[PDB]
Amino acid sequence: SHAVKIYDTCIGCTLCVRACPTDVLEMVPATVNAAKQVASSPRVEDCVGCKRCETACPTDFLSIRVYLQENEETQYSLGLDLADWS
Amino acid sequence: AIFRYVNATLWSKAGHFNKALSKGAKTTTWIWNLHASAHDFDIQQGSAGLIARKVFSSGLAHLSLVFFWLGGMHFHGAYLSNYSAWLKDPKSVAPSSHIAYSLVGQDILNSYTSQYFSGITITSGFFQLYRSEGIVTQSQLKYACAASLIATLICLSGSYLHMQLMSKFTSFYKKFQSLSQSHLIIMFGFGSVSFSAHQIHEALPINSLLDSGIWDPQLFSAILLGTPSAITGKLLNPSTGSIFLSQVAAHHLAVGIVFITLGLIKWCNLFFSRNAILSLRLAYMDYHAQLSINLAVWASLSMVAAHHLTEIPVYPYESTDYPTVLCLFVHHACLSGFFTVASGAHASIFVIRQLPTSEIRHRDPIIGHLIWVCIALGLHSFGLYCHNDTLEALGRPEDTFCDNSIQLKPIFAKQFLGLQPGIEVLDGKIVRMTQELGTADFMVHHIHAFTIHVTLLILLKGVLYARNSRLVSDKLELGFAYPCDGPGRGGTCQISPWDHLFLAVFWMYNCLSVVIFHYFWKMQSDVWGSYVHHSSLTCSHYSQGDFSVNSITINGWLRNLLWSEASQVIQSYALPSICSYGFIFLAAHFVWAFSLMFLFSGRAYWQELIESILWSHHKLKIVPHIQPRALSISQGRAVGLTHYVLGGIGCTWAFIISRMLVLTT
Amino acid sequence: DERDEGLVLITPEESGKVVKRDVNNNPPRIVMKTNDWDQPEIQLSTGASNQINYITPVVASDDIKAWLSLNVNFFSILALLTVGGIIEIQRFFPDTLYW
Amino acid sequence: LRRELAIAYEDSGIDLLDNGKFCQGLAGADGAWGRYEFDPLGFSKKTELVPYFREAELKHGRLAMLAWVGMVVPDFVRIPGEKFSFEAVPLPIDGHDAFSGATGVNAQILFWVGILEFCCAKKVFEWNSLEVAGDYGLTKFFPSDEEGQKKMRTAELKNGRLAMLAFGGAITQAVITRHPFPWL
Amino acid sequence: TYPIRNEDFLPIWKQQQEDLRAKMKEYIGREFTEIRWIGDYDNARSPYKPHNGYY
Amino acid sequence: GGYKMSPAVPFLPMSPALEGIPGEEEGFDPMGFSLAIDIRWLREAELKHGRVAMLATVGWIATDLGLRVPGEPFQVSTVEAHDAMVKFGSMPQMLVWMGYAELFGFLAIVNMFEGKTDRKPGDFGLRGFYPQDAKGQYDMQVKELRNGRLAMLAYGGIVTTAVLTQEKWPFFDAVVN
Ligand code: KC2
Ligand SMILES: CC1=C(C#C/C(C)=C/C=C/C(C)=C/C=C/C=C(C)/C=C/C=C(C)/C=C/[C@@]23O[C@]2(C)C[C@@H](O)CC3(C)C)C(C)(C)C[C@H](O)C1
Ligand SMILES: CC1=C(C#C/C(C)=C/C=C/C(C)=C/C=C/C=C(C)/C=C/C=C(C)/C=C/[C@@]23O[C@]2(C)C[C@@H](O)CC3(C)C)C(C)(C)C[C@H](O)C1
Ligand SMILES: CC1=C(C/C=C(\C)CCC[C@H](C)CCC[C@H](C)CCCC(C)C)C(=O)c2ccccc2C1=O
Ligand code: SF4
Ligand code: SF4
Repeated sequence: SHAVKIYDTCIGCTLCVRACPTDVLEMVPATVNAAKQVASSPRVEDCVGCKRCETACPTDFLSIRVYLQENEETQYSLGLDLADWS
Repeated sequence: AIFRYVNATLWSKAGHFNKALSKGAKTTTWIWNLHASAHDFDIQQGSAGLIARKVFSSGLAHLSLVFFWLGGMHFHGAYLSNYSAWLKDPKSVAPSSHIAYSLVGQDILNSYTSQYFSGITITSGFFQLYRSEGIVTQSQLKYACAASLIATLICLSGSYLHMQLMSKFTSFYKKFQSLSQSHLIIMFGFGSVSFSAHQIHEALPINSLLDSGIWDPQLFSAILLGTPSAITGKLLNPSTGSIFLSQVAAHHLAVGIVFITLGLIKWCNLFFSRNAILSLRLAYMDYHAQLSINLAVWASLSMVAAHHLTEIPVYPYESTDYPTVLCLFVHHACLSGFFTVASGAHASIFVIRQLPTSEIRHRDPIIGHLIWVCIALGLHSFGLYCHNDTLEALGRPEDTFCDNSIQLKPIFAKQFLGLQPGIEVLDGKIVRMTQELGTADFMVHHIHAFTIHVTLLILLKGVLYARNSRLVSDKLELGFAYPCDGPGRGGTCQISPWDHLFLAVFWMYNCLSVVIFHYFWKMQSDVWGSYVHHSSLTCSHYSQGDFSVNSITINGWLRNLLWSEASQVIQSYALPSICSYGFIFLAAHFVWAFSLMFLFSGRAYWQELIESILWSHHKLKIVPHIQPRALSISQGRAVGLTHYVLGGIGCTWAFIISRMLVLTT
Repeated sequence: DERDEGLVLITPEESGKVVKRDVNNNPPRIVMKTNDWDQPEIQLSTGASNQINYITPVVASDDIKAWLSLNVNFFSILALLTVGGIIEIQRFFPDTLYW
Repeated sequence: LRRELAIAYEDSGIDLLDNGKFCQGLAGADGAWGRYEFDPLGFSKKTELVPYFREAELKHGRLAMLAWVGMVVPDFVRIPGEKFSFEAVPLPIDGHDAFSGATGVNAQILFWVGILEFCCAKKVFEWNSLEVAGDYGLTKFFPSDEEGQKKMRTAELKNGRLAMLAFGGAITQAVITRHPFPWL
Repeated sequence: TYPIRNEDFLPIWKQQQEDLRAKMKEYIGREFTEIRWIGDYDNARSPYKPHNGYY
Repeated sequence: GGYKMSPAVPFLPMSPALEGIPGEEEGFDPMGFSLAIDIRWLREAELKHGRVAMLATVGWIATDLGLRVPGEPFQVSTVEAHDAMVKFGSMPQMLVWMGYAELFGFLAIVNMFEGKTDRKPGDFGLRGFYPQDAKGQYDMQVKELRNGRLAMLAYGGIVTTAVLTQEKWPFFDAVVN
């Protein structure tokens, strides 16, 4: 699976969460920024690696980073449809 | 109707049409997007009425452009051409309405065409077209040019007017029954009848006099007079080597009558199976659906034109004007391919913007069987060539697929003309000769089928998997022209219908290049050439009939067609006639190679290089506020594709034209 | 707007209720908003009218100068003049015999 | 009554409601003893085009009235010219072919007729109405009474229709017989 | 060796074209004159005096 | 009283654009060109045509009568004078001068349309033999327009008849049949 990390530069605009195609991310309460919320990545097992969160991130450099891990590819991260590894 | 709203204020805005370009010129990507979306009237600011306005007015403006081009052709024929010398003696003098300057030694390009004329030999068949039309005087050509210019002005005025005449209530463009009926009865039926009238009343007497040898002004200013009972096409004009123009006029009269009859039976509702097409009628009332259908129709008609203009001779002396017939075939084949890939593109756009038909719901079997047929066709057809190569190299010709060895006879390729035995000749040239099909023709035709099927596979996959797929389920949300969906799910590069076209264009170009090479080599080896003396002639062909012996191997194609026949273009530098063709050969090679840059590289390298370069500009205080950017991914693909196709087409163009020009002169 | 000065421009609600003639003796004209940026308003006639409806566009020298000031026209004119100059130099002094 | 074109043009244009009369009450539908409303195919049901139909009918009638007399007179008399003489052109039906093309004799007629029609198109289209259909202001000799004007319009229409049929009859008979006036 | 298709017609075609040439020569009454590509010819039916012979 | 009818075509209403302009006494515009194009542009073009055609008519008449400027290159007929002088080099220089004068005319037209100057359509500021009274000025403008129109028609007739009959300007001793 890929690694989706969030950094404190986050401003809690929720655009990453809204752009998530498989609902990997969710906003959580925080005090670091004025919006009082920061995106989290609890369901990183479903991350496919499309980097749409990264596309939608406003900050100067991304407060959300998706690191691709081709060696640890799973069926959920590969979006397998015709074949099942479960 | 209100023309007070057309002002030049918007001319300097440069992006008013697209709302996404409101933040003008923050980067060079803005310039590129402006150009890319200039003519995408659907996504531009306004309404559906405005979209229709723009579509119709742009069609009229392009009509005016084409009329201007035709008028320029007529003017060049009238004033900058040797049409007089060609008309009196077509064989000796090559057509040339093209003259070059003497700027930098550039006068070398002009070549001997007549005693008093030096220029560039044209290959469009315009001289033969004029002769068929009966144009034999500079005054006639001048008035044709004047008519073309007047038509250009009229079309320009019509576009400008219709930009405001049509309002939001305008709906005449949605009256498909009226549109089709008018086009079928008037534009086609009445048009064909009127052109038959023109032929009968003007071209037939003039052409008959020209065939006889009469050049008298009074005569220039009794149908079926010379045509025997022989079936049309079974007997060519002995003095011209083309179908009788009276037969052509009768053809046009019959075609116009048939079109009028079809229109009238449709008017009376005689056609009954409306329900079988009602689904398409409801689904495909869209700009892009109609554009795709029309593009495919015109592509197929262009291919049929390419075949018939050569196989069936109708223009005077075009049969013996070998460069003309070859160039016509190649040009129309290329247009067929381009318009077919265009039809695929706009089918994909229609699927994206509108609801698709129900054949998309079993798309997996369709594309799966197409994939299988493509694989099997390619394997068998090309592996026969590879088998021939390997076995011949090993030294076992008896094991290869050829007429002498194992032979693949095209049993289904059967005659239908029923022509008499022999060939038709005209002044030391073979105007018409039957093409004899064998193993080489079998193999090359199956190669053609393979390439056509692979191009169709790419286009159909792009069309059917445009809305969604197993990989990505929101391709409809992504749109039509996007680079990818991301590096995820393994990587979603070129999943868009735009990229499917970007690949189908490569495959169409490959198919058309093979078709051009097949036609060129087969015609040179087995059809064209001269003859040496009931009389029996030994026919000396330009390529010496080597297609049937050498075309069975890829090495034979490489040696006897490319290397052997590139002698003219490769050795064209000193020759005044074709030095330009040699230089264009070289430059097209350069451009094709230069395209690989964009086809292989990626955006990020160039963006980083641009930033490193911009460091120095900033250091020296050269700050461009339209920040330089690397070309987008889709733009890089488009640029690479354009340069690739242009370079390949230029190499083929120069090679074939140089060969033909040198051989015929 | 000077073009429609003196014209009776009735809204669609007043159609047929107002029948006063224009300065040119024409009947009143119904004005409708189309919500089109290119043609914000369209006028229909209540009857036969004898009025001026210019088909020529309204072009200003300032607009033309701005269009030519657009970087494209500026640089295209610069490049065309440069190319013409080089071509004319080649014409007048061929082969660089002086060098 | 007939009002001056300036006043009549005040209410002009394509009407949308329909006066409930046969052909909007236009003249020319009147039998010898009673009323003859001839419209088997119901063309007059297009009340908006009715003024156009009357304008076209009057144009055809006037043109054919001229044409019939122009087919009759030439055989009896000709323009004093060598190319109009009976020897150069035997019958009027030959005039079209004799004077077509480079000679320009008929080209001039076509040119002037085209100029006149280009100038009259504005009335034909814009200023056409039930009352000004076929009215170019040439009202000299027009009676100053309602009944007189109606009768004169009826006479014009009847003679125009009679000549409209008579020109077809005469031209066809002349082409069939190649004979002088009596068969045309 | 390839025979020439429709050999028999060539003599016939030559005869037809020669016959048509003679017919038009007789019809005109004078020798055929080569047309001029850039020349101007008056119409035979023009009402004005000829400037250049209409033939 | 209804519409104001054109005196030229009594069965058509006068175009409102051609009211108050010299030459409105006739009020001739049946095709309605003044309803589609600016009357300022129309009158500017009409006056330019009239003046150019007057000069052309007088020049053609003079050359046909004779009166050729001293020199060998000018010993040609009026019909072929255009090509002869184009080859000679007179016509290119004349066209350069025309381009200069027409650049100034174009500036005048542009400024008039934009309203920078209160310039009448054909006015260039020349006041020679011009009556002081307004009625006289109107009459003189009408005289200019009518002479120019007559000159347009006269030049059309002169050039066409000259090319047809190959005769001199009067054409009286010409044969037509
Ligand atoms: C529906 C059946 C019908 C038929 C089949 C028929 C056939 C023919 C034929 C060919 C066989 C000719 C040649 C002919 C000729 C004329 N018909 Mg007639 N006609 C029919 C019906 C009426 C009616 C209802 C009226 C009428 C008239 C006239 C007038 C008078 C014109 C005038 O002087 O006003 C003329 C010249 C009107 C009238 O008043 O006749 C005294 C009139 O009211 N017709 N009619
Ligand atoms: C000479 C010539 C040329 C020509 C020509 C021209 C100008 C030809 C013109 C032909 C023309 C103008 C032909 C009219 C026909 C009218 C018909 C058939 C009317 C039938 C009418 C019928 C059948 C019935 C009518 C009525 O039933 C109705 C409707 C109601 C009833 O109450 C009354 C009656 C019964 C009467 C060229 C081309 C210019 C040059 C060339 O060189 C040769
Ligand atoms: C067609 C024809 C024929 C004819 C004819 C006809 C009717 C011909 C008509 C010709 C016609 C009508 C020709 C007018 C010319 C007027 C000119 C040149 C005026 C110049 C005026 C000038 C130069 C004025 C200049 C100034 O105003 C300026 C600019 C400002 C002020 O400083 C004042 C001055 C004065 C200095 C024939 C012969 C009858 C038969 C033949 O078969 C065919
Ligand atoms: C080279 C390259 C670039 C860099 C190329 C750029 C930025 C293009 C430069 C544009 C110039 C400024 C346009 C002007 C036209 C040429 C300079 C014209 C030269 C003409 C000669 C005859 C002199 C990309 O950005 C790119 C992006 C994605 C895939 C592949 C590539 C790619 O291959
Ligand atoms: S990851 Fe980016 S888009 Fe999401 S909350 Fe943080 S700053 Fe906003
Ligand atoms: S890469 Fe795509 S799937 Fe993974 S967290 Fe980001 S938006 Fe969601």
